[PDB]
Amino acid sequence: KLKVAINGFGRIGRNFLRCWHGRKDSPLDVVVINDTGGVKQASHLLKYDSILGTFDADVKTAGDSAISVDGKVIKVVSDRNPVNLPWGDMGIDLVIEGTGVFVDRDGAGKHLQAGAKKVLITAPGKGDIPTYVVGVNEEGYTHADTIISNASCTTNCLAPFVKVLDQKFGIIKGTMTTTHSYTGDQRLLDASHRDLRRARAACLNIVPTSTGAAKAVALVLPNLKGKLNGIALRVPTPNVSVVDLVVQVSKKTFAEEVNAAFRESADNELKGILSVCDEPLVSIDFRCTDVSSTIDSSLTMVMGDDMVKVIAWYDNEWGYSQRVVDLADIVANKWQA
Amino acid sequence: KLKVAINGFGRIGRNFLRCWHGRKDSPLDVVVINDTGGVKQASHLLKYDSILGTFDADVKTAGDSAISVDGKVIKVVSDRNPVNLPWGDMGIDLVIEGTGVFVDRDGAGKHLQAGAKKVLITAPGKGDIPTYVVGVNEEGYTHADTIISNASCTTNCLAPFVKVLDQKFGIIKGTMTTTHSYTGDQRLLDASHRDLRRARAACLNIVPTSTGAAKAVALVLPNLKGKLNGIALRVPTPNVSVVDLVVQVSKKTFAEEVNAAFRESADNELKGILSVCDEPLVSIDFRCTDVSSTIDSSLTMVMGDDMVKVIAWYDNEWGYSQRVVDLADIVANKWQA
Amino acid sequence: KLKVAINGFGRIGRNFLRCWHGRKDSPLDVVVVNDSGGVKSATHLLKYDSILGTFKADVKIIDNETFSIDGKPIKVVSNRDPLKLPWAELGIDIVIEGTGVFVDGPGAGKHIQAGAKKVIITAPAKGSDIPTYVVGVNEKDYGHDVANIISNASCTTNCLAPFVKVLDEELGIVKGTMTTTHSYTGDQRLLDASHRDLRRARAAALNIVPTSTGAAKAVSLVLPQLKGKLNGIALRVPTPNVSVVDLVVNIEKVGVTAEDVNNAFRKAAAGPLKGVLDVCDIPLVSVDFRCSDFSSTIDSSLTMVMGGDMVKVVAWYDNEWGYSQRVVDLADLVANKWPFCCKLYE
Amino acid sequence: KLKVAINGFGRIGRNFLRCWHGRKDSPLDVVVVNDSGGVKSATHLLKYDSILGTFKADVKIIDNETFSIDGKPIKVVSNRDPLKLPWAELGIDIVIEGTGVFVDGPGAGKHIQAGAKKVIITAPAKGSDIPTYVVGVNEKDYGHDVANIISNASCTTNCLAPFVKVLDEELGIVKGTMTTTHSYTGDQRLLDASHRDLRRARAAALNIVPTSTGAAKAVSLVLPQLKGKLNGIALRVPTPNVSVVDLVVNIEKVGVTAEDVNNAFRKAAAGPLKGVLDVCDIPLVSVDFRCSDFSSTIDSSLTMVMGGDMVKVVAWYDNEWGYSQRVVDLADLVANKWPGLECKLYE
Ligand SMILES: NC(=O)C1=CN([C@@H]2O[C@H](COP(=O)(O)OP(=O)(O)OC[C@H]3O[C@@H](n4cnc5c(N)ncnc54)[C@H](OP(=O)(O)O)[C@@H]3O)[C@@H](O)[C@H]2O)C=CC1
Ligand SMILES: NC(=O)C1=CN([C@@H]2O[C@H](COP(=O)(O)OP(=O)(O)OC[C@H]3O[C@@H](n4cnc5c(N)ncnc54)[C@H](OP(=O)(O)O)[C@@H]3O)[C@@H](O)[C@H]2O)C=CC1
Ligand SMILES: NC(=O)C1=CN([C@@H]2O[C@H](COP(=O)(O)OP(=O)(O)OC[C@H]3O[C@@H](n4cnc5c(N)ncnc54)[C@H](OP(=O)(O)O)[C@@H]3O)[C@@H](O)[C@H]2O)C=CC1
Ligand SMILES: NC(=O)C1=CN([C@@H]2O[C@H](COP(=O)(O)OP(=O)(O)OC[C@H]3O[C@@H](n4cnc5c(N)ncnc54)[C@H](OP(=O)(O)O)[C@@H]3O)[C@@H](O)[C@H]2O)C=CC1
Repeated sequence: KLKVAINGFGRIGRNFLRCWHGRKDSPLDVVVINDTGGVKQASHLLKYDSILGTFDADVKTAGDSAISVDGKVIKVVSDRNPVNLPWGDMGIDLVIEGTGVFVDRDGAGKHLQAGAKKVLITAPGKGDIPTYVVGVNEEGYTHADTIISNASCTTNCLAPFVKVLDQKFGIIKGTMTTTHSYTGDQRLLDASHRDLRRARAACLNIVPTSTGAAKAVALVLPNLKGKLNGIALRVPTPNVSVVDLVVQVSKKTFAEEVNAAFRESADNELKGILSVCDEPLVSIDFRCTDVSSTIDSSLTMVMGDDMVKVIAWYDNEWGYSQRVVDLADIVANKWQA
Repeated sequence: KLKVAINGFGRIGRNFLRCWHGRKDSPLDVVVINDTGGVKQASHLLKYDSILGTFDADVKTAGDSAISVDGKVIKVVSDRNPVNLPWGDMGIDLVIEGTGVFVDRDGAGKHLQAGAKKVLITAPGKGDIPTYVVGVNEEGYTHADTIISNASCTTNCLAPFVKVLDQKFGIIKGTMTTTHSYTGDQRLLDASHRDLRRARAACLNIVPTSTGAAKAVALVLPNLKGKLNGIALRVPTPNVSVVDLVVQVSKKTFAEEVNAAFRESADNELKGILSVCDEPLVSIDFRCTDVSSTIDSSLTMVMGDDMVKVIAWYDNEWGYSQRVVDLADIVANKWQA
Repeated sequence: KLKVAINGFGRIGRNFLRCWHGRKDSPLDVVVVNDSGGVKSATHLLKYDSILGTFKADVKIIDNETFSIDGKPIKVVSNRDPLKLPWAELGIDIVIEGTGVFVDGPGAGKHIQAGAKKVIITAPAKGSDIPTYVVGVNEKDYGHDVANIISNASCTTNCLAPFVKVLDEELGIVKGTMTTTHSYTGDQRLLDASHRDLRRARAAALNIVPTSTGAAKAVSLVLPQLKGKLNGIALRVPTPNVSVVDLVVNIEKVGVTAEDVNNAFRKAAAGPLKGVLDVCDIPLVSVDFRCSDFSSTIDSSLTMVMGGDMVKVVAWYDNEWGYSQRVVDLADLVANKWPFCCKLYE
Repeated sequence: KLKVAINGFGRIGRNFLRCWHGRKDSPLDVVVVNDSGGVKSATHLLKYDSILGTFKADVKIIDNETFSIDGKPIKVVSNRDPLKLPWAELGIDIVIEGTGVFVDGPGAGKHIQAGAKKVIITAPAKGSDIPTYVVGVNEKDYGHDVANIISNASCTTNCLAPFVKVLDEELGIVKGTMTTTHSYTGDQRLLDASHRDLRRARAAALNIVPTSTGAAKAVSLVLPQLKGKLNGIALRVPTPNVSVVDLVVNIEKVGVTAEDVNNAFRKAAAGPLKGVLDVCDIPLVSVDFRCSDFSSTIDSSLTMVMGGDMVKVVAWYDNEWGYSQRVVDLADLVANKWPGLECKLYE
């Protein structure tokens, strides 16, 4: 029912579209795609992906301003300035802002002007914007919000199981470090950048960069304000990343008790979001994983009874997209006028 | 003045030999090299390295059982069983055990039988063996010890600055995670291994493997027994790794105070071992670094006044070798018999 | 209908088992594996694969030596010396020798002595008395009673042969050279370490590595007419799988144009080589050929004739999957026509 | 003696500056750089390089626009529009245009309008009025007064030309094809994203990527005799630097053997091409050619003649360093022959 528009047909743009195609009876409906690239570009890359692999569906370049996916036709436009996009003309109810530039009130807004009704930012919001992490506080949402951010790929992982911890052992304080696959943001070869680290090789180094997911947790778990904070390491992998949380709780606890708690929630409340895995695996073994976070049980370890460390895997691309969809999936429900 | 024998002309074997060639007036003197490989193999790989780059020196295959390095001649033998090596015949005073198999009393001993006097194990010792980390307790050494281990590449990094912490803020407890370059130990392609993780792709994954450096710290810093423990992540990089320590100290402290302490020691006592670096760099920027550990100041962060996180780089190959040499450099001094 | 054993549970052997599982209804029936690692090490790696991705099916560990893929059991033994193998006891009809060690008559035959009926080597034979087949080319040449030891050639040779044929058989190949940008392989060092070939001894992951290859000459083994006319090298590049061949043979025929050379393939592709050859006109890259059932795929837009006589082709082939798929066809055949040094780099 | 500007402080441009620094006593003198990033972004990257490794020398930030390499200052400006450049004010004699944008007469010439004397493009010209030179081959063909805009060709073309010459000039090249397994480059996407060439748009680091290349045809630009006889493709493979060419030309001459073809190189190597060509008999791999001053190196053991007429060669060349080194020789030339004597895409 709910008409959707994908702006920024990049990795999350496409990982999303596809994430969608796989859902059954989706309140969402993609109708237009806006990306600096021509219909050719949109077709090819939606069909041939170097990380998700060739898309199982018939994808042809039907039209001069459209592409076809199993028959469902979609228009492809291209204006580097949103205001122009015919969101109003096409009655765009929701826009999936995955460009990486329009992350602020001012920017995301240009979509509203174009005639769009709502703008889901596929990234953390800059400034005063509603941030929601499906599984951590989606009930906070109200059809009243015109601009929401579905947080970062990291936060969307770290959050779910942080809630589980605090909500059970009480997080006093704690740092975290996310060994992360690289992203479009990094330079393929030592080239200029505003982050002289991110500006480096990307594929030949462990690139320490900073992440907001640290304080962003607090954004959705008000309780942890200023209790968490960490950095990130960009290692030579195109996808799937791991977080290394280290919190100090009040209630003395032990290894398996922690994991247990996780499982319990993963089987009840967080079913579909969090999950545990005992089988000793590795990065690649976590591609296309519909869940936001996956605890590597056998790794979890406690110290001095109150210092807990938890490792957790997550597909920064797919898993996130599945969340983005789940959020938009929500906007479609609890939508009045 | 001290005759040396390199057994296991692998990465640490060669990284060492070369590390040595660069030292001025070295009490050490390499005379024989034992590796499963022929004189060809020893030459080539000592000259052409994919990580240290071509060796600046004239390296020819002089002999049927020897090679030449700037004239200094060295014999190359090859017996998969040490006992046979003519250590006694050549009056081998010291053996640099870098094969990865002879890490126990029984094994390393076969060198003693061959006529060797001492055996420096380029890895952590298995069982009851003297473990020393240059800069952390080399004074514990005594010419009495016939078999010593120079600990692991990780421990040799983590130790130096742990001493600094505890010796100043008092480490109560703390975990750590080392994002580590891969090593000969991993499988290049999903193949059998006793560690189904290490058995995986290696270059396509973040491989969680376990490390002893956690408890090994205590080995050289008796005080931290059972206070530290962590895991490790094998990421797609051939060299240079980073450690992510997270200790809880007693004495409340803040960001720059910690770093300060580090610098102080790095300029005085640990001068040559530890060191700090503010210039925001990355992995590759730390190749050939004579020091054991290097603190990434701008990354250091504290929480709730007592939870300290410190990131630290280190060249698991070179820097270690330089330590190995420094240890052997010591055995030559304070040598009576 | 026919009992099969798999000696060597690594890449090619595992790629085999997988290929075979999800199949129409192969007369083959894997009942035993010989992975020097037990049910654990042999299971795990069949379920989780870094290049094929988590295997889609319930794989559980029954017994202490008998895992099961969706209920169907598979006994697993382990011993480096085939002679000690229970081939006879189990009554093994075909053995997929995928270790890369037993590739000579004496060796691979050790399986017959253990009680095996027929042996298929997943690599080129080192002998001369063993037949080299390449489905699509000369598979007919195989008939029961004719040698109980065959070789499914090389990954490269099985990608070349097919379209090499169509070239000579419909244009006449005078002679030519060739190169193959090849995904690194297990025989290479992970980091610079001792290895009988100072090229393979270099970090497989960070070098373009030149290494000899007979795959060129061996084409003859299936296409006699070319005997001693082809040849070339190989280049290892940091890519875990899927490779490409660069053939440059100056033709004998007229001086045909580019796009027609193609048409020959296209013709012979949907015709006699329907399942082996194929031509992809859409500009893709290596990663797009993962899990490709075609023994060879030509990049249309890349083909190009130079001086009327000199033709240049480029083909895409998944070295793991593709080959393994043929190896299941060649084992599928057997059944349809049924009544220094020693070690050296491990 | 001669003042030099470097427009474009990236790989090739920085590889330049480096090449130039540790040199005999080049008549050249870099006094300004145009890196759209300031002294910070421009310094850092000159000091710490992922492919060349930390630069060996005191590099400090003086002024707010004037870093220094061992005391010697280098003013640094930044503006996408050459016209606004202080070339005249500073009195720039040579400009190393290494951006890959200004490669046509009109463009690269914008530097002259700003006050530049001569402009060298570190890439093939898109025009036709601009001379393409390849040190070792036809460098003589350059003399003052003859065009104030030249192109040092391509990294590939500068690796091919040299040994392509010796082949034809001492064996006669009928015609042939060629391929080049090439280290990925900045123009490629890091991860699958929009790009005018759906091949370069694929993860540069995880694919073998086929992409057209004129480097083959352009050989003629320096070796007319071959005009329209060579040609080929290129394959991008997950290797940040150092590449190899696979030439397959069936010769005109007799039907010589392998190892003699080599000898020709070996001969012309220590002779007329001493500094450009070279032959390495020892079996190595790409990584062993990092920082190689030779514009081309043949893998002896790889060469092989097939049917008497068809010869096949394989050469090694560091695309960053090598080219940059020639680019400093070609700029070294300009100075030795200077008076005092006689739908915009990609990203
Ligand atoms: N990569 C990941 O793992 C994750 C990313 N995200 C977030 O999702 C967003 C997209 O990230 P990612 O997909 O990785 O990035 P990409 O660069 O892959 O995708 C962004 C796309 O938007 C296009 N684009 C840029 N500007 C416009 C414009 N003005 N109008 C139309 N199209 C435009 C870009 O084209 P062009 O580059 O040519 O301008 C590109 O195709 C970011 O907010 C990111 O933080 C969230 C979770 C995970
Ligand atoms: N890699 C690193 O970063 C670090 C490693 N170390 C330690 O140093 C040791 C060596 O490690 P590393 O250099 O990485 O390993 P390598 O595998 O690179 O080196 C060991 C070498 O010894 C050879 N070899 C094995 N057995 C024999 C034998 N019986 N006789 C003669 N030669 C033999 C091996 O050949 P082959 O494999 O064919 O048997 C190999 O060439 C290990 O203890 C390791 O834990 C310490 C710090 C860091
Ligand atoms: N990978 C590909 O794309 C292609 C490979 N091939 C060829 O097929 C062969 C296998 O290749 P690949 O699958 O990559 O190799 P793998 O390493 O995956 O498989 C070889 C297997 O044999 C086992 N093994 C080794 N020695 C013995 C022994 N003595 N007795 C019993 N089992 C043993 C190995 O165990 P362990 O390692 O523990 O010793 C391993 O499980 C090689 O000849 C290769 O050249 C042919 C075409 C393509
Ligand atoms: N790398 C190699 O091995 C070879 C490359 N070449 C060619 O040389 C050229 C440069 O290659 P490479 O060094 O890899 O590229 P880089 O990306 O390293 O360098 C290009 C530089 O130009 C800057 N720039 C971009 N647009 C402008 C502009 N409009 N005005 C001023 N400066 C600008 C870029 O900054 P920013 O990115 O911020 O826009 C960057 O600093 C390309 O044509 C390439 O094909 C030739 C032979 C070899």
